[PDB]
Amino acid sequence: ASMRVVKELEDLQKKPPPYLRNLSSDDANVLVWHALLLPDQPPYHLKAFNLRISFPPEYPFKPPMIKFTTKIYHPNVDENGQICLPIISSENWKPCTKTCQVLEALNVLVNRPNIREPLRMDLADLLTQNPELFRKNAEEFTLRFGVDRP
Repeated sequence: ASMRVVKELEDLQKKPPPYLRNLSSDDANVLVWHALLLPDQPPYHLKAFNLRISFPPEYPFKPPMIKFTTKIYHPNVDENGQICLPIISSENWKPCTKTCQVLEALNVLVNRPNIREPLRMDLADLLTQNPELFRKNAEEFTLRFGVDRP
């Protein structure tokens, strides 16, 4: 798995997408990566958010795991930074899927909230019922906990 992952990481580090910065593996574990996500959706565009990508031994035959380590106020990220990213679902996971697609899809998850299957139902309700109050809450939380935007 390490060999495939290093090839993937190497390609991503040389051709990074604009919304991913500082892509790097863990000191001695090439199966854990760290990166900053730079979302464009207001008010998330003000900061960046660190994520941890963990690759299983069986990769690419089992999906990677992704969580945020930076606190984020979002209906589709829980308070421990877990997400339900459809593309890496054990159900949807296909061994042809590359991590560049997975990160692109994560970028989508953050930029386009899905109020239909949220991890934080009260935030989804708020986002729908009073989007301005949601934006105020999210902005405050973003400015408080977000990582400085590269």
